Amino acid sequence: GSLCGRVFKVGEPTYSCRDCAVDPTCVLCMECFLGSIHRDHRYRMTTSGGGGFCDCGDTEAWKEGPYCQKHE
Ligand SMILES: [Zn+2]
Ligand SMILES: [Zn+2]
Ligand SMILES: [Zn+2]
Repeated sequence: GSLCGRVFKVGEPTYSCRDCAVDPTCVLCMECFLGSIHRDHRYRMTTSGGGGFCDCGDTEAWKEGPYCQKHE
């Protein structure tokens, strides 16, 4: 219920839950991933080359658990 929305900087890890992502571009930042249900799911970590943004709290990006503990 609050906004992460943050942009990724070069080198930062991004996390896409394989079980819950609507498509492979759906990603959580490290803080949101580790505070979400998806930390216990199958996931893809991809290092950012810069750009994009965290999808925490976008119900269109996730089949379940769209919000991490901080942003719910
Ligand atoms: Zn985030
Ligand atoms: Zn979050
Ligand atoms: Zn998941």
